[PDB]
Parts: sequence; structure tokens; C-alpha cells
Amino acid sequence: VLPNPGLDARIPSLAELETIEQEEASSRPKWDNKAQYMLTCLGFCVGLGNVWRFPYLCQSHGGGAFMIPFLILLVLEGIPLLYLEFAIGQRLRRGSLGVWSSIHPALKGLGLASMLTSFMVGLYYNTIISWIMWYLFNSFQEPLPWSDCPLNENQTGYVDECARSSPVDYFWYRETLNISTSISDSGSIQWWMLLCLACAWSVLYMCTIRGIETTGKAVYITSTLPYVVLTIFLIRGLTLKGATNGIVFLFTPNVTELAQPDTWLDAGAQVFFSFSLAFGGLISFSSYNSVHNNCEKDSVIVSIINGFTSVYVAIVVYSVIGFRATQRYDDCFSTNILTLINGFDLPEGNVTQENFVDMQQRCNASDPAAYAQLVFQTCDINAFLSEAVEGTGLAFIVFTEAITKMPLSPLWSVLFFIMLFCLGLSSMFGNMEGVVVPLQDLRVIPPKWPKEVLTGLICLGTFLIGFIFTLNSGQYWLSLLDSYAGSIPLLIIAFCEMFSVVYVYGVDRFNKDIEFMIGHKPNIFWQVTWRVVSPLLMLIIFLFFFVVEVSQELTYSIWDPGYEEFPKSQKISYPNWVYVVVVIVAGVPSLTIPGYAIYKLIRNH
Amino acid sequence: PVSIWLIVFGVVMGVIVVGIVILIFTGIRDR
Ligand SMILES: *[C@@H]1O[C@H](CO)[C@@H](O[C@@H]2O[C@H](CO)[C@@H](O)[C@H](O)[C@H]2NC(C)=O)[C@H](O)[C@H]1NC(C)=O
Ligand SMILES: *[C@@H]1O[C@H](CO)[C@@H](O)[C@H](O)[C@H]1NC(C)=O
Ligand SMILES: *[C@@H]1O[C@H](CO)[C@@H](O)[C@H](O)[C@H]1NC(C)=O
Ligand SMILES: *[C@@H]1O[C@H](CO)[C@@H](O)[C@H](O)[C@H]1NC(C)=O
Ligand SMILES: *[C@@H]1O[C@H](CO)[C@@H](O)[C@H](O)[C@H]1NC(C)=O
Repeated sequence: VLPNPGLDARIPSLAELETIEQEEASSRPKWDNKAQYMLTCLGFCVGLGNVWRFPYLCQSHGGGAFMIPFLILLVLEGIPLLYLEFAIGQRLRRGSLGVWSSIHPALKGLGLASMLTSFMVGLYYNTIISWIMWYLFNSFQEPLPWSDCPLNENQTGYVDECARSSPVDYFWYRETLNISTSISDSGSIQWWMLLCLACAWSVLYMCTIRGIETTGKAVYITSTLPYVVLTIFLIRGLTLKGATNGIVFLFTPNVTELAQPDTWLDAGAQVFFSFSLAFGGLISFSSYNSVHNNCEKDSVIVSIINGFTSVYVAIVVYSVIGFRATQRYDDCFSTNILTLINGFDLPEGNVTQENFVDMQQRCNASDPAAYAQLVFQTCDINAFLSEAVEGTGLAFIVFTEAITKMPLSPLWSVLFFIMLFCLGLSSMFGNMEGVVVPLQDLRVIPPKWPKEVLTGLICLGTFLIGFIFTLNSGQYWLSLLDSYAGSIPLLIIAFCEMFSVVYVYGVDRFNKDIEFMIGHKPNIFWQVTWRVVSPLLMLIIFLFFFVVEVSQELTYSIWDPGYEEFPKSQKISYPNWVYVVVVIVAGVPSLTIPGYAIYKLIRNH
Repeated sequence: PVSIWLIVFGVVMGVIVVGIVILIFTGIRDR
């Protein structure tokens, strides 16, 4: 609809497409099976955000109902977008930067914004896998290292911050991270973490070495395994003590939370991360298929499994939170029992849980001034089920504490950390496909130097930039970039893909070309959401961002062991030079989409 | 006496570099 000239003789033509696949068998890779393509697309949508990000948002935002919100927004943003992304790579036969430079070559910023976004997400997601395989190496020993406090020098008492905090909370901040008190104070490289980082990048270079003919078998294993383990964790989780008391708590509807501008944003920004939209990897994976492959049936099957898995991991996660909260309620209520037995001389099995409150008043009516020194607790469930931990603590200080109280402790910890590893790995494959393929269409290296050499300089180049998160303050740097980065770029890049296919390429040329592949020109549901609904629905997510950014009082959490009233929380209000980092990681992937479009329109004219 | 997390690192870091070697090998080979 927008008048761009010369669209033909820049893209392949429709009558020429039946001859192009009997010559792109050379000089272009190809899938072996159809299941090799669906398993590497499920692994790119499902990873590490269904574990510690979705089940918190499913409950904290009026769970049981948030399902509703998350659903609608899905079959509205997600479906339409994913479909249009699968059908644009199969037709134009290029990667991510080659598709948007084929249609109006003055655009070209959507390819450079997808490469900068895939570089920054895959930079810090390879440090989370670095932390995960550190907890995997510290398995294979029956007293796990996060099970008991160490002794200090004289072997008479514990270490001081292991006694005020928890031993698990001590293994993360002092024996894994060696964290500092601020983001300003940084130290050395912390060798162990560095070795682990090396291992992670090395394991990543072995799987994605020769492009797509290695990540095939890789995807197979790294895509099934995760599922089987997740299952095994369901029939163990639903048996322990306190599951079905953490499943009910997840699915309690609170309809007041639906009328909130902050609910529909993170429900909207999870859909763009429950899938892998606006990343540039799903277009490069779809471009290897046959020309008559059904891409309408693939986008429904991929989105049904992604909507079913996000509920399925939340059942497994909140079964373990329900077991940990029932255990902490019983090891609290047995100490309120133990106080009066040690003060009023009663038999052992005397004064259980059924008779606590009536035996409170039998003692104070027997003899006063002996109840006044008694310290009791006000501990109760829905206060042990209601901690707001999120993002890394749901696996390193919450899930791994409930594993130590199970029967076979060093076996449920090996099975738990190899699964997370697998998830991370599949997501990594995705992001790597995202940064290598646009770096070949730019031709930064000569057409010598085969596929082993370009991937080796990406895995070694992103390794040296990953030294930031190995410092003492390296966990404050990783909690900074994540959110911001992701969110902003994702939304913005996602809007201009829906715009430049419908109004620059033309939705009438699109329909014809699609029909040429499958038959049966798409329904009234596809024509409505492509044209009016999903571009409008992606603007109110972009409008709600600058509503919740201007009033949330941007802060961050520190540890600070030498601090009065220590183990509660802390928020100490980021320094003024950190806005340089926020502008850099969130702004310049957003600004290369207009920035190249202004440069190309003034170089010619 | 062995710092048990080192030796599990060792048998993992052993497999990856010999997994890489053979890789590049066959690569350049059929190349
Ligand atoms: C259901 O969701 C509402 C929405 O936030 C929760 O509400 C608030 O309660 C706090 C009390 O700490 C007030 O300061 C807020 O003003 C309330 N919000 C509104 C919009 O009224 C409520 O807690 C949730 N229900 C339950 C049982 O937790
Ligand atoms: C604790 O250890 C220190 C040396 O680290 C020693 O001087 C002190 O006497 C010890 N305390 C006790 C109670 O043994
Ligand atoms: C980090 O650990 C080293 C010993 O491994 C210690 O000397 C140093 O004080 C720790 N860093 C901080 C900030 O405490
Ligand atoms: C607790 O002590 C009272 C006092 O004699 C007794 O009647 C009751 O049976 C005891 N409870 C149990 C479980 O033994
Ligand atoms: C015993 O102590 C409780 C706790 O404050 C109090 O509520 C109760 O009234 C006391 N009993 C008497 C007889 O005052």
C-alpha cells in the first residue's frame, strides 16, 4: 500500500520458486526430517522463563484468572505474529536481515535490531547456564554443600552470616557469587565462576559448530529430556506432604487484579518471550523448509504446546513451593510446642497441634508470671506460601532447599540441574542462530574461512565480554540488563514486522503468495488480526510501558551482611551513571530502526 | 582431600574438548 517501486527483480518470483529448491540443495542447508524442525522450534520457545518467571506472574497477578488474560492476549498477538513470521521466511528464502532488506532496502534496521537484541539476550543467558552447571558439579556427594553451615576458625560456632541467614542463602551469596554490597564496589574475576563460564561457552561451540547439521541431533536430545524430567518431577512432587496445598493457592481467582494496567503489560510481554518473536531466529529456521510446507498448521501446533507447557511447569513448581511451606510451618509449630514443654514440665507427646490454644490458657490459669517470658511465633500458611522470589531465587535458594529434605537428596539435584541445563542449551541454539546468520549477509569475513571459523570467533568474542558477570558485583549487572533490554527491543521490533509486511510488502501480494504454497487463502480471523487488531493491541502494550516506567521508583536489591536488621531486604536506588547503561542496552536496538531509515533516505536524495 | 567439585569438572571438561577435536576433524575432512 505504501508506494515502494522495484519490488520485483529484487525478491524471487512465484513461477521461479518451483525450480529454486532443486538448486539450493547445494550452498544452503536443509532439514533432515519435519520433526527436526518442530523440536528445534519448541526448544527456542520453551526455556528458563516458564520456570521462574511465569508461575510467579500467574499467581502474583491474581492467578487462576491471569490464565484468562494470558490466554486472550495469546490468540491475538502470539498466534498472528508467529504465523506471519513462519510464512515470511519460507517465501523470501533468506535469513532475518535478508528478508527486510529485500522489501524496501532502505528499511534494513529490523535485521540490525534483531542482531543486537539476540547478542544481548544470549550474552547473559550464557551466564545463567554458567551458574546452573556450577550447581551440577557440586552434586554427586551425599551431604550437599548447601545443607549445613561451615565452622569459622576455632570450631566452636558457625560462621556469623550463615547463622543469621539460611545455609542455602549462604551458599549463593558467599560461596558461589562472593557478592559485594553495591554495584559500585567490584573486585577480581573470581576464578571458579570463570572456569564455569569457559565450560558453558565450550559446550555451546560444540553443538552449533557446523550450522544446522549439528544442532539437529542436539535439538533431539536437548528437547525431549527436559520433558521427561519435568514429568518425573510431577509424580514425586504430588506425593510429598504439601502439594495440593500449593496447587490450590496458585489457582485462587482474585478478579480485582484484572483491572490493572500493570497486569496486561507483563501478561503481554511474556507472550513475546514465551515465544521467540522479534528475535530473528524463527525466520532463519523457517527458510530451510520446502516451498509447499504447511506453515499454517505449524504455527498452531507450536503455540498449543507452548500454551500447555506454561501451565504444566507451574503445576510442578508450585507443588514444590507447597511442600516447602508445609515443612517450614511444621518446623515452626514444633518449636512453639517445645517452648512450653521446656517451661511447664509436661510429658513428651503432650500438647500437639490439635491442642495448642487450649493448652496455652491452661498454663496461664495454672500459674501467672511464668507465661510472660515465653516467646511464641505467629507463623501460619499463606505467609509461607507468599514470598515474592523471582528470576534466580526460584532455583537456587527455594527449589534446592526443598530437594535436601527429600529422601534421595543427591539424585533429585542431578536430575533437576541437567533439565535446566537442557532448557538453557536449546534457547542458546536459538540465539546463536540469531547472531551468526545476519553476520554472513553483512559479509564481514571473505567467502573463504568455513562455518567452523565464524562460529568460533563469536563464541570466543562473547566469552571475553562475559567477564563482567564474574566479578564480585556481577549479579547486580545481570539483574540490571535483563528486563529492560528484552522488553523494549522485543516490543518495538515486533511492531514493525507486522507493519512492513501488511503495508509495505502488501497484504494482497502476501495472500496470493501464501495460497501458492498451501492453497486456501487465509480466513477472516487471519485477515482481521493482521490488519487492525494486532497492530492496535501492540500499541497499548507500548503505551503502558511509559506509564509503569515513570512511577515505579527504580531500585535494586543488595545483600550487605554487615548491616543493621540484616536478613529482610534492601533497596538502595541505582547511581546516576547507570542511565548511560540503560540508554545503551534498550535504546540503540530501538533506534537503529529509524536511524538507518533516515540515513538511507538522505544518501540518495 | 580432593575438592570434589574439581573432579566432576574434569571429566566434563575432558569430554567437551575431545568432543570438539573430533568435530573440527571430521569437518575439515568431509570439507
Ligand atoms: C486482589 O488484588 C487486589 C489488587 O491489588 C489486592 O489489593 C490491594 O490491597 C492493598 C493492601 O495492602 C491496598 O493497599 C491496595 O490499594 C489494594 N488495591 C486495590 C486496587 O484496591 C488484594 O490484596 C488481592 N486479594 C488478596 C486476597 O490478596
Ligand atoms: C575463636 O578463634 C580465635 C582465633 O581465630 C581465638 O582467638 C578465640 O579464642 C576463639 N574463641 C574461642 C571461644 O575459642
Ligand atoms: C571473595 O573471596 C575472597 C576469598 O576467596 C575474599 O578474600 C574476599 O574478601 C571476597 N570478597 C568480598 C567482597 O568479600
Ligand atoms: C497430655 O497430658 C494430659 C494430662 O494428664 C493427658 O490427659 C493427655 O492424655 C496427654 N496427651 C497425650 C497425647 O498423651
Ligand atoms: C495468659 O497469657 C495470654 C497471652 O497474653 C493472655 O491472653 C491471657 O489472658 C493470660 N491469662 C490470664 C488469666 O490473664
